[PDB]
Amino acid sequence: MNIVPQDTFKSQVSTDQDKSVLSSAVPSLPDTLRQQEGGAVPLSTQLNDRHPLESTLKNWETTQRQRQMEQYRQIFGIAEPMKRTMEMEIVNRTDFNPLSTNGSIHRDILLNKECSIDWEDVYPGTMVGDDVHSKIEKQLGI
Amino acid sequence: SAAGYDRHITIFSPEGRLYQVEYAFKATNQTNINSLAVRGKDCTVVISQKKVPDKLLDPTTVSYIFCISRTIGMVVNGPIPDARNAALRAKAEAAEFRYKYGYDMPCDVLAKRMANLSQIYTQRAYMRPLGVILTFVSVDEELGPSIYKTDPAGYYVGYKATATGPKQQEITTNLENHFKKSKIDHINEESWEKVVEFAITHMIDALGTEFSKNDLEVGVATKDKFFTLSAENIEERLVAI
Amino acid sequence: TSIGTGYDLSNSVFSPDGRNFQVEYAVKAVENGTTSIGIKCNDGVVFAVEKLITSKLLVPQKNVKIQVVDRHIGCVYSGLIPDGRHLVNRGREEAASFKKLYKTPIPIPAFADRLGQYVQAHTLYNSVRPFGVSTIFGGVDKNGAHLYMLEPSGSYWGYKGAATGKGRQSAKAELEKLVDHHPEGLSAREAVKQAAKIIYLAHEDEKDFELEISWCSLSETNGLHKFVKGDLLQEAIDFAQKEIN
Amino acid sequence: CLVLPLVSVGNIPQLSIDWLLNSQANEWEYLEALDSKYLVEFVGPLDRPEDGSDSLYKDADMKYSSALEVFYNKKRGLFAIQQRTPLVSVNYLNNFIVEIILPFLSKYNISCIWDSLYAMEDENGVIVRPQEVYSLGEFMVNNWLHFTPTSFQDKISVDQPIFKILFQILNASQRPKALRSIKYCSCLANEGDNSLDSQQFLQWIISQKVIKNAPPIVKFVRPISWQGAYGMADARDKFVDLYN
Amino acid sequence: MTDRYSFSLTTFSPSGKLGQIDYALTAVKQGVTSLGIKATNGVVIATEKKSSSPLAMSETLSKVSLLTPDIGAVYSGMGPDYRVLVDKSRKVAHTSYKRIYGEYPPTKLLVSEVAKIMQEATQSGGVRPFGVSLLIAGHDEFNGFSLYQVDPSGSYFPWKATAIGKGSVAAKTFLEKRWNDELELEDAIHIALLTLKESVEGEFNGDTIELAIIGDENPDLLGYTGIPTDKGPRFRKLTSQEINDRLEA
Amino acid sequence: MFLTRSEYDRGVSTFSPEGRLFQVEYSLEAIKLGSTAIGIATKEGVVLGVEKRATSPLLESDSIEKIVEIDRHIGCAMSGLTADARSMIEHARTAAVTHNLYYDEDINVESLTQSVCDLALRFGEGASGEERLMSRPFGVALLIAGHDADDGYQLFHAEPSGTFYRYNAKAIGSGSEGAQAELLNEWHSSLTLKEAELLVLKILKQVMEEKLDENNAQLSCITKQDGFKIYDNEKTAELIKELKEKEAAE
Amino acid sequence: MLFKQWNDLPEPKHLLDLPEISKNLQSLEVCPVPKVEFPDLDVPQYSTAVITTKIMNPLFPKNLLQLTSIGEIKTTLTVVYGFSFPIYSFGKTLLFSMEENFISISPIFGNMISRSIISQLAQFSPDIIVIGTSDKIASMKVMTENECTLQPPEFITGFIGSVLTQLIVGPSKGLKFKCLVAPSEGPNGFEKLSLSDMGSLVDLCGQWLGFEPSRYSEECYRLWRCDSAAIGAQSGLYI
Amino acid sequence: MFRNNYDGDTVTFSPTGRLFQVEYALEAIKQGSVTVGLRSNTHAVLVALKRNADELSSYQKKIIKCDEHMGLSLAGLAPDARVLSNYLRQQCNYSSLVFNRKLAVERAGHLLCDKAQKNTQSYGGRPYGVGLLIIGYDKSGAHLLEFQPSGNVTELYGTAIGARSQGAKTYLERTLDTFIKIDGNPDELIKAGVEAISQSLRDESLTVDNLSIAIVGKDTPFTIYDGEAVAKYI
Repeated sequence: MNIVPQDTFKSQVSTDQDKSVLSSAVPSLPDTLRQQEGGAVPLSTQLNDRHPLESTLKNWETTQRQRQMEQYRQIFGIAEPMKRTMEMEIVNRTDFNPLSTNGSIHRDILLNKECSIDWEDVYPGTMVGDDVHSKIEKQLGI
Repeated sequence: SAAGYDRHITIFSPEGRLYQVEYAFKATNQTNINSLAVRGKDCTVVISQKKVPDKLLDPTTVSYIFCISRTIGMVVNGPIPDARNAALRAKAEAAEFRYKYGYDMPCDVLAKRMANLSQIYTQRAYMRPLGVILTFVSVDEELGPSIYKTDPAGYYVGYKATATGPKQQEITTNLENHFKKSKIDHINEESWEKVVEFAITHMIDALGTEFSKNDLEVGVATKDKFFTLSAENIEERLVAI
Repeated sequence: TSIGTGYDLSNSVFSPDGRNFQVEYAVKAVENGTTSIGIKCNDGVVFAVEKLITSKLLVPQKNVKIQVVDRHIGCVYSGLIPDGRHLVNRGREEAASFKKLYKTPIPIPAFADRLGQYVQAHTLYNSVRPFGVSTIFGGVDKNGAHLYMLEPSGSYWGYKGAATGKGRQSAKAELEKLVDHHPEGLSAREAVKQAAKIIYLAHEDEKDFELEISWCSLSETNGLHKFVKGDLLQEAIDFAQKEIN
Repeated sequence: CLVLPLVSVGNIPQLSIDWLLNSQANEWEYLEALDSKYLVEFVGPLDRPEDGSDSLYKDADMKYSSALEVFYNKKRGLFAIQQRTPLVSVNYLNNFIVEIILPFLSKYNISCIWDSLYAMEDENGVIVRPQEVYSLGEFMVNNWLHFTPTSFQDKISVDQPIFKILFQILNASQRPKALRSIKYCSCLANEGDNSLDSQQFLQWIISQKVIKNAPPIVKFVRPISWQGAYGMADARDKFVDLYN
Repeated sequence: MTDRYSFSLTTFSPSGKLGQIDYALTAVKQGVTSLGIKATNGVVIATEKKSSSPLAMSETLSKVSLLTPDIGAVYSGMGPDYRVLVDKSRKVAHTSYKRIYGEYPPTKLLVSEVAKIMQEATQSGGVRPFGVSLLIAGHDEFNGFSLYQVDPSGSYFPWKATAIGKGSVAAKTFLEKRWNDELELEDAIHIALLTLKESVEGEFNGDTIELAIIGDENPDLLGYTGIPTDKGPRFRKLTSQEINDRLEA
Repeated sequence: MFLTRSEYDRGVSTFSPEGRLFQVEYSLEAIKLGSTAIGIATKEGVVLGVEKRATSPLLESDSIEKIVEIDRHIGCAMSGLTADARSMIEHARTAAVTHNLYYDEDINVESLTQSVCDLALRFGEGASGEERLMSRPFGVALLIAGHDADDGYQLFHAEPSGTFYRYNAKAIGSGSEGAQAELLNEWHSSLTLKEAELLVLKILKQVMEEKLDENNAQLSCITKQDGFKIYDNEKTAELIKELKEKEAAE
Repeated sequence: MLFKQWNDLPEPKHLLDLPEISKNLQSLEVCPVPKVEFPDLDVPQYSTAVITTKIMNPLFPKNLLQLTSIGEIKTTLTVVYGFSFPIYSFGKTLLFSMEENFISISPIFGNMISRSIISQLAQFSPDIIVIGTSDKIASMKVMTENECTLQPPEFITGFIGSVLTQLIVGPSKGLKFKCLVAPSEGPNGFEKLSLSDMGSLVDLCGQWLGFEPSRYSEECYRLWRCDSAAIGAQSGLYI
Repeated sequence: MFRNNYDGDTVTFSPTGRLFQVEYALEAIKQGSVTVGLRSNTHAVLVALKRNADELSSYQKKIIKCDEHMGLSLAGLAPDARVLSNYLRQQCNYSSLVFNRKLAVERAGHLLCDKAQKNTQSYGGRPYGVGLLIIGYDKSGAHLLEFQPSGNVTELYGTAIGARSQGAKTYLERTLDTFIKIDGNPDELIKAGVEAISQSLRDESLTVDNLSIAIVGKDTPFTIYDGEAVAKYI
């Protein structure tokens, strides 16, 4: 029953915390070239000096969804949140469009956002990566 | 029947049809009961048939009429598990609409929402449609008395009056003849009791052989509340002509 | 036709007649289980189970065939043992959560609806299997005594008397006779005697058997679910043996 | 008339033969064992009707059953073939028609063929009427058979074995003269437990009077082997940790 | 894991054809007839209403939908897919164009967005293609009036006049013999009524056919006065009384 | 009573009617397709020996690596699919180095073998309850030879099923049957290191199609003081010549 | 696992995935049949013949018996297929060992080889013992020409099925035989056995071959556990 | 034949209402060697017969220690035995760490049943194929439990599982009143267990290599005897 998102800070760090981009030469260290972030961005710099509202905005919709699921569990039972989560997971897992980033129509219907617009909708948004094969590897887990 | 696929999932056949949707449609007549919905001047009446062949059953626990919100009632044709699933989802939809937009959910908007969910089920491969037919009745603050029906294919539409069941054709023909005679798309009565009696009379003359107070279920929607009648109320309505 | 070829290899598939054959196969699995009955009296419920005798190595007090979902809710089931255990655990979780949230024992219809929704959700996807159990549960709440039966399809109903398992036909016939012979109602002790009689009569299959009975009545157990002590169980067994021979 | 079932989808023809040989066990007796060079070899016990009637094997010193057997019904004068295993390869199908079936037909001066089709594998569009279930024919793609208007097909694909059987029978340089007509009964079905499907197929074949001498069947009887179709006959009671 | 993917529901047949798209086209061809006629002063879009029973209120369900005040659409095929795609198009008109440029999109760009949405359903692992065909009529400042047809595969083409549905071939021939570069909006409406008269088996009156026009701006439909530069909607749906009056004449 | 087709041997998570997993059996069959590896454990060290199957004479002699060093006190021999053995060897090396990092000691040979077997279990549920990592069982078998202070010199056999055994002598690969029979006949607890080397060479020569020489066979040993070493071609050739002279003496 | 693939519909199981003799499936002619040539040998010199498959090799230890090769049965098919079928002898007993392989070898070769062997052996009526496996039986079976212990729907197929068919309904009816059948699982040429079934096979084979129990059982046990094909993953998978 | 069509996975019922993959998993227990468990009011013991790959190999471990007051013995698959033993160890450790409490044997059985039932109703995995015998001593005394991988747990005074375990079970049934009263004498109970497991031997003799014993009790922490430690009980 949370309104404002809570527990947004990291509690542990490591040099292999990002499994997607790890060096093949030294598997315990991240791959700076394939990160494509400017090459001078250590992970430690991401732990300080953030805008206070950024974490609230990034996790807002997930928090509202979790509160709705908790209310359904309290009032309806386990089956209702189970079914909602199953529907959403099936819809999300069957969609794979490497050339587009827009959400599906059915996802919007399930989220009850058929006729709703937020700034995420208006503003949806290299040398290495950003290709179809990287998305294939990330999606399949290989 | 389906040759290869189309026996499990909802994809097109060579004829351009969705066999799983049609089979879900055929699944709606398993209960072999009928329901009727009519509009009054300021009320909407739904009457459903009760069949309790088993003598060990508790009759008071058998019902296909559900209360969705303060103003909306629903009648389901089909097996009771999918009926209860649909009822719970409709309750959640109405409550969320009220929370999100600041006013009560209208009957037609809820019908459209359920139909959109049904469209999801008809297009996704790993989802099956619910083999039920839903009928929502209310007295909308803008549109007056309202009856809207939704089916497994995702199609929804509003009705002056409607009937659904294995014997829906006879009731539909009788209603059409009556509305031809009266030239009015509703019932000209000032109380919902007269409308209930008229619906009971229509059901009796359409199905035949009549019934007692325990073979019927009646729900009535007014401008303020939707409520289901009890056995004594139905007995009074049967006695009163 | 009982066997639908081409439409019985997946859970969430409609047949051309609008039937779900995996649920019906689960029903057939239920119909082979041990006989269980439930009877609703004027102020409570009685449950009876035809237990099959086993090796002497079993600890006598650690193998009970009637499960207590909560202090006012008791249930029995026929079908697959793991499915029954899973459903009993889910029912206990639901009752505990309801009592924590609303500071009162859960009403029987609310419990029945939650259990039925959980069962029905397992007929929706091809990655799960319908439950192979049918459950007879009941108890007492502020509105009185309630007895329900729940099927693998998620369909549940309230009953005056319910029977499941191999000997379901004879048990149902005896329950119908009992209901007909008592239009006014029934008492808890008469219900226990008749439950013993019905369990004894329904048995028809060289194998010795024992009987378990359970009460939940306002006047007898203060609205709580209890087992049967030696005296009442012995009296009911004597009545049943007189009925048989 | 000789009834030749084919090893097809669901083993429906073979199962139907079982019905025909157990529901009317009085009229049927074991006659002969054919050569099984082109089949997968088979040895097993003697099957008997479930209801307790006498075995179709009247000989007392025979205790084994082979892959390919021929039964005879003198009251109706009908020959039936029961085949336990499929052909070693489709390539030898021709041989099976030429060196086995035709010599038997010539030897006994016999004056139908039972089959099933799977709709998902219809790559030539021979199913023109999916509404109906059965097809009856009498005598790329071929049009040598005359199917009834109520059949689901009007032609046969060249990939089907029935076309090869027809070609071998018609083009045989020394085919028996006593052979007059060919009948072909086929059904559309799906794999699974096809006992009731086979019963309905046999009922349709008998009702249509495809074979004149075939009498109607009222009480259907299974053999005793079908009791082991799901494994041990009393296996469910063994698993006390699962069923209760 | 074997659930991190799902195989494609639309694949190439050996002849080089996508079977699901062809079956969706068949489903479209089994639908009710709809048509569009493009004139010098406007575009007419028309269709035949259908009802499961006479007791249904045909005005509750409308096959003609306003996408923007200057763009409307009609259909042939399956209704729920229509409803889903219309809602999506109405949302996309705002998210992609009006929240960026302050103005509604031209007809062609909205058609392109709808067609992209439809195409993404033919390269998926868990949705079938939309079994529906679209007619979109519109007007914009730098392109004038336009009429487009969108197919289930996501291909769209501009037409001077066209029809889709069960009676599409005969309607196409009748429109071929009755179109010219100097037609007017009223002439187009009359031709559309005549063409629909050849396809409706039952009652051809104002309660069984549905028409809408893209014509001149209607300041009486704005809902407010005071701004001379605010143009009214050009999309207008004809009432049943107007259709009856035109049929009588 | 008809002959149909059974399909219980195609999925790793499907039981046969008698409760068997046939994909594991077929993985063992894949193991038997590889070359032969023999290990003999004595009181003076453990000897490992492999046969190099060179399909073409153009293949580099020092390219087939059937014997690897997991750690200074632990060596391994492999038979089966080399691609899977590569991953298994990488995991074993990582485990040994991590144990040294966190405990400042050598890891027990049995602990390393158990870790490798826990990795091999990954086609199903993991030992600690982890989700499935791969789609099929490995097609390799390992012989792990080591020495530690707790248990002396040990030789373990690790299989794709996730189970390992302790052996006095063990042969895997194509010619494993005759080699294992010879090991059963010719092993005793009082063997020396040189006798073990000669026995390994003799059994390899017996079970090898080609004439045994320094280029199609490889020897290695692990001892407490010198650690794990792989003999060069000159030492193995000298051993082969001594074996030939001993055979020709009779 | 959220779902299972929609397109994983099982193939109908009335078809056995057996090797194809010829690539041309549209042929209208008669496919050629393999020719079998049987060896020089003195059949009367041996009073007993044993017919079985390779999976039963541990039942016949080499050193304990006097197993010596005498010749090879030659089977040739041209459409070109060639095979060799070595024959062994110990004491006065013959041994025909068949190498089944459901991937590489068609059953037609087994049928023809069984026909040739039975035709050659029927001219002298020796003692015939058949040892084989079946996937359709519940427990071990001992059968003769007078009694069949199989209950329906159990049956025997494969090369041993071919041999029994030739001995029962072939052109050489009446030859007495003893058949020992053990339960197994797996495709032909890749079967597996239980340890108890292996022990029962060893005991009954020793009793029928007239050898001392202890030494024969020891040798057979050692051969069974020496990475035999029938004990593939038993030790490592079950504890 | 008809069973062949409906035994693909654990989410399929046959038309007669049978779940064949679970039955096959239950049948997988017979491929393992025999283990016996028994107990009295004071002590609980397990006896196991171990098997080796061949003469040159070691013997398999059949008894695994979970906690100072609880242990188990296996019959069936090796991977599932490893998984379930590790899971029970984790649960005991969690109980001790969070509550300073000894995990009850009944609680462990319930947790095992809950974990086992899941794999028999969802697609993508397989049911477990190992039977377990769990002995322990807690605040309610001595406990013996039999876990069947269908997801079932039974509480008994004595039992046996594995290949040819029927003879040992019959012997335990016949002499229940004798060993049920052996209180304060661990040796007598262990010898009774050895005699019980001797009924299941076929052409085999118990040696110091193939016999493993485990005991737990009021003052006895769970202890495993192997090798010469069992020579006195032969």
